[PDB]
Amino acid sequence: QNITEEFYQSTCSAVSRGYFSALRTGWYTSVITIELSNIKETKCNGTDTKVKLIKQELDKYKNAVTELQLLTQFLGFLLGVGSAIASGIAVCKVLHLEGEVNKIKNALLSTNKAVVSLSNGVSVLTFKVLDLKSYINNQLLPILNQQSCRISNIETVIEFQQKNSRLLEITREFSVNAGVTTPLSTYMLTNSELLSLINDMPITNDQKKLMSSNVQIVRQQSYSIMCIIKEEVLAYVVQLPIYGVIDTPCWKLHTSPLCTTNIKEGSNICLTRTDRGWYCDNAGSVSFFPQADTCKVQSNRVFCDTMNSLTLPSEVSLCNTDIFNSKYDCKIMTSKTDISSSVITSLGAIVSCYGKTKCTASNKNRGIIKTFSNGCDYVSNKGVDTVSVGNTLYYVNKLEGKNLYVKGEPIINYYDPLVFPSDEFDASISQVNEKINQSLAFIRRSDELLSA
Amino acid sequence: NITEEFYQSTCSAVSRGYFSALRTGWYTSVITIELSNIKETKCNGTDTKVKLIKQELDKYKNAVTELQLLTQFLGFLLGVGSAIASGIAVCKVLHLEGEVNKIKNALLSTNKAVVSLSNGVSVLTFKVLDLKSYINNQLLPILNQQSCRISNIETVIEFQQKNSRLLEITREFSVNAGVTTPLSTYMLTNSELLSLINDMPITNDQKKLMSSNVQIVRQQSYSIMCIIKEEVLAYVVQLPIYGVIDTPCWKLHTSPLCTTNIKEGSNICLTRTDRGWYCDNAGSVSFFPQADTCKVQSNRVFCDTMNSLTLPSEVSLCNTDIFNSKYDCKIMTSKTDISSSVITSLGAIVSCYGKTKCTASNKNRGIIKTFSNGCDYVSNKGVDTVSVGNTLYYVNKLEGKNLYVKGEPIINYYDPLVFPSDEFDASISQVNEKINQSLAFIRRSDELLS
Amino acid sequence: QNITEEFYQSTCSAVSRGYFSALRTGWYTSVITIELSNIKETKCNGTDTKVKLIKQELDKYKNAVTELQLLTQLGFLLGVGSAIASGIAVCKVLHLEGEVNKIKNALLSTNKAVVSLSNGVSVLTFKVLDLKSYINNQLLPILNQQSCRISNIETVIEFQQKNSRLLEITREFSVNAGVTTPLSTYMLTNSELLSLINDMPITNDQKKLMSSNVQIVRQQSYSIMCIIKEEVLAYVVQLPIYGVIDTPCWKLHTSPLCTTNIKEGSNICLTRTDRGWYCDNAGSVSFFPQADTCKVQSNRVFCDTMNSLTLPSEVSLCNTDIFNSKYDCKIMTSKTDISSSVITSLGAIVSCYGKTKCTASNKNRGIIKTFSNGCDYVSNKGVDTVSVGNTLYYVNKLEGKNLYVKGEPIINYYDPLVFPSDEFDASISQVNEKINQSLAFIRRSDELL
Repeated sequence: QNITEEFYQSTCSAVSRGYFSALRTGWYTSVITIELSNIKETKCNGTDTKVKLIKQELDKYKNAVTELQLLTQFLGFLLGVGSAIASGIAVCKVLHLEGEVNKIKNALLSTNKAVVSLSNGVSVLTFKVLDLKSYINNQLLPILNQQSCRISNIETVIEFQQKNSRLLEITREFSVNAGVTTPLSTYMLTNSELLSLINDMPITNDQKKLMSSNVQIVRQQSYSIMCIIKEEVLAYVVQLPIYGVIDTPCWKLHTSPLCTTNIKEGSNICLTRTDRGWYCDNAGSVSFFPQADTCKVQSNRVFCDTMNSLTLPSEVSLCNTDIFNSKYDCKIMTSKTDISSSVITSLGAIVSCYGKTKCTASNKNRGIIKTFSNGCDYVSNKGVDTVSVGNTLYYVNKLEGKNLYVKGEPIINYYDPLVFPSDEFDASISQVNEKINQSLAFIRRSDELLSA
Repeated sequence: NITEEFYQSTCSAVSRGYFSALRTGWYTSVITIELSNIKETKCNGTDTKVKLIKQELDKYKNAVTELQLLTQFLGFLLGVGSAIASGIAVCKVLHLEGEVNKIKNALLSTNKAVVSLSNGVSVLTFKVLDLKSYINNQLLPILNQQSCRISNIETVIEFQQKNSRLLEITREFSVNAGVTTPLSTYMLTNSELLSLINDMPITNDQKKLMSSNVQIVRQQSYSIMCIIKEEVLAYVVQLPIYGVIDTPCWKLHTSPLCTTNIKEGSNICLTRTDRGWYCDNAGSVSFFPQADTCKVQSNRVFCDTMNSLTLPSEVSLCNTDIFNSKYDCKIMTSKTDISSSVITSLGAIVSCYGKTKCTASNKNRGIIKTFSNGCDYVSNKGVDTVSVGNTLYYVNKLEGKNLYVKGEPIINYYDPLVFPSDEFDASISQVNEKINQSLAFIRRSDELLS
Repeated sequence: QNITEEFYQSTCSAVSRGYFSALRTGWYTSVITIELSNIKETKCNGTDTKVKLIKQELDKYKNAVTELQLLTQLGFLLGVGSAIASGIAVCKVLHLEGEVNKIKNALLSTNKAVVSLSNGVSVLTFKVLDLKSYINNQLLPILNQQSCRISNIETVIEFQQKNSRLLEITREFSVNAGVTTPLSTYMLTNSELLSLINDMPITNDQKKLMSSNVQIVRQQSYSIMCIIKEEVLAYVVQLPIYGVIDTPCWKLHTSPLCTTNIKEGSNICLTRTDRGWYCDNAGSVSFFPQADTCKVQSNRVFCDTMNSLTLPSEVSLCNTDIFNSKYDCKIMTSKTDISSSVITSLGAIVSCYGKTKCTASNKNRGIIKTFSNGCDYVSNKGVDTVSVGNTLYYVNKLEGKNLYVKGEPIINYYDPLVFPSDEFDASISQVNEKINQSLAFIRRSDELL
């Protein structure tokens, strides 16, 4: 669908509107199990190319079992810290409780899908993915038993190593990630299992369809937690996201440093909005995600994690149209560092050009089409493919969409130098103002002293 | 058995009772694979079997050449290190003339040897795969007999299985610039690691700890590719050495502490910047600021001293007395009245300000606590979930004793309009003197009035 | 490989000179294709041991194919980029109706072709694996003739290897949301990469660099999966282009500098904030503040210009004259009197303060020098290890020329009580005006009494 971007020359910022939300508000926990069989010994005394292949494969299996038993014994800093897998670990604590795994085992004996009531009070979906027990006991061992371990068919060796392959890779991922893997691999959960788990979760059909349409993102926001291998069953807990907020209006704010352009080399003053990031409407409030890469965009849907969010009033949006509005204190940073740089937006690029820096926008068939004068400016991605700032060449996003240039006098011109508080990092419109008011009284007080 | 303490005065939490396992040094070991380089594949007869062994042979012949090509808050004060300077030094010695022969000849009869390098250093060496003796005496003879027509498909399957470990090791190096971390199981199997652990020059206390938590050891290890020369492939495994064990370790969590005034803009905030891990070590405290630099297993904290500063034991007074005259407690200031929550080991700190809705809930009963404006704390026993605005936080489910220590929030001791509200790495005494310097200009400017 | 390091005691900073540049200035995009054949359904019955392996192998192929159709729908002052804006632009062209057909028709006769896309870009296209003609004319006839009884095991093993690369590429794309980095060997083999290196519009000197350090190339590349339609699978590979090579490049290490006075809590600190890599580029200096954004091989520094700022050449004066009147050297101020050490390319910087024990030791001799309070530096020649408090730092063992440049510590030139001690990204000139404004208020107030 159409995406609309607005550029504000007054504040040297850009807002990309039209995106839709898909916020991860919670976690759903599922128990994934594989059935194992304890092999005491292979009494295979006859050795040949086939026996050594099946035996070494068996050694890899018994070694994987042993390995797991050992395993089982701007802004952004203002966000709140969480425990990503605190939910899954809680399930581990119950599965570690006496006789709890057996309850799961009895439910998964006849079918591969069951809801089990855990001892605490929680009903959880349980899933038997691989049945290695019944394979090793009644498909492999009889062939071995019948011909006294001289296996006539090479096919058994090829197939057996394939059935064991999934187990060895699951072990590797857990063994290299300290029992916690992310994203959820295809070895962790096959697509057929994942889609079926999506289909069986207690959520709306709108949510089921969303997760099934973007199974790739679901995988990336999930965890796999190794849990327990006891009583002929190994089980790990998969922790899937649940998206409670879908299809709410959402927009992205891009900002770039705004500096004065004076003839004197070192006497310039800068101002930068620090409220950059994604903003989604939610239940009368606004979820603000300061960290840039906390969200992944697919078409028009933004898949985000609320864990990296702040909850702000709806009045936050006024900072885009009126940064000095009297209802929300817009967050800004100050500097005297007039360094040229560029900000690539969704439908264009912001260019803050200062000093003698070379700033250029180019078309692939046309070359340079615009040379930026000093100040903060903006260009649409329509006729433009490339942007050049200094020695850094930026490629622009090539997404068709509506652009809007909002004229205005740069806010940095509204402050008188020499009285500018030039070392504020997480300040605001009013916060800088009062520090100015404190500096102007200190100047009156020093001049009132020169008077005598 | 971990005890947590919450200080309402400073809106912080301290979890006491953890034990240490600090990586104080590095041990370097040389892991080798003996290879034989195939001169040429002259298979002239074409068949589905010949094409299978030839491509399998080519993949091996490619890995050797491929690897051979490869062979030619706070925190800002933390000193910078060189993680693999130890491994790089060991690599550099193996490159010396006639040095590989010393390595090769020692591992010719056994798979474990201590080799004295020309400089002076004895290193543990390990021959894991002997592909040379496989290729020369079992595979190459089979191939030559019928001009590459293998009657038993088992041979190609055995070769591809025998060849698998080499190719997988190559692939990790091929995507990670010759330096892998954590240490994969293809680099060093669990069986080899415990055996290499058992042979390291450490206490039995150190061996048992590492052997019981080989998973964490893997995450703090490096694999450094070095050389393929004279039909021998070798890479250096750099394992951590835990010189400091079982000393006390505690965690300090911090969250912004602001006033809760009815007036929209007149609130002031204060936050302790000393968040992180604290372990006693040699009479001092080892401080690790960033959360993800340490990994916890049960009651032990595995950390790397390279990401630490060394602080006096008096740092602990900031938890019990932020105004103590023996250590200058580190603080940041703001006027940013933002609500947020920090999940502790045994609970959650909740900073609730403005019109934000802050709630603590249980899974079986729903909402159980409604937070009033200010910084407060709830234990994880009867509480399962914590919600701050649009953010749903799950709490840790670890049983343990908690302690709510009443005290007046420190932010109330300050009068606004005179509060310096832009300090990032300042301290109680730094803020005090900055007010004292502003009040001296306040006293003296009115005193000069006549 | 001759590297010279200079340590400046006045400013507690170190410059490692002699390194050369290799800046990623542009992007090259190539489209790699695999020809597929979609089976309506394998209508073979799944029971016997021979059928179950080939039939299951066929299902793993058909599921990976189906999966792809589902999927196919300092430092803070830096500027933000779009890393794959170039690659996404190319992929977007392939989604237009009937656009893929131009690709297919060109790669019918050769495995390498330059195709005219309908929109605007000419891209190299590459058919690596041909699964179509194998499935259509070698496997399925063998399978169909004997009613899924594959009597000869050799055919199925060849298939699973021929099928392997697709599943591995599919598996990687399935874990990285269609965008992978670094570029794996399943994405692009060395044989393919070196041949693709040879066709890029660069000089032979640039070509030779990329082929000699193919490992770094992989780490600065992306693979973008985007389309599987009309019996063709294609993804865009985005390789770096190093337009600026062999320019002088140097690394600046800095460590906090505090006074060493007897009073425990009364101390003042100062730190140069302009740490990072500096390479000459187009008469200016390309500055990389982030340390791990560059990878070092011998004397070549592979960096990405996208995370860099462009600075005037006068930046180098901050190493030689921190008070120079031509460039405003960046510094931070504090009262956080904490001891620490900085490992350089050819040695170690040690900021030793308070009652901390600071020591540099040799492996064969033990402790050789005990550091007094202040910021100091020792060469990697006679020194093997350095210890500060409970933190053990290993020094790099690279031979190279070192230079201890004596000078009075800059922190001593300032009188406390007028020192602005909470500046995070301030400068020489910024501190001076704040001192003069506070000292003029002290001059005029005391001159009145």
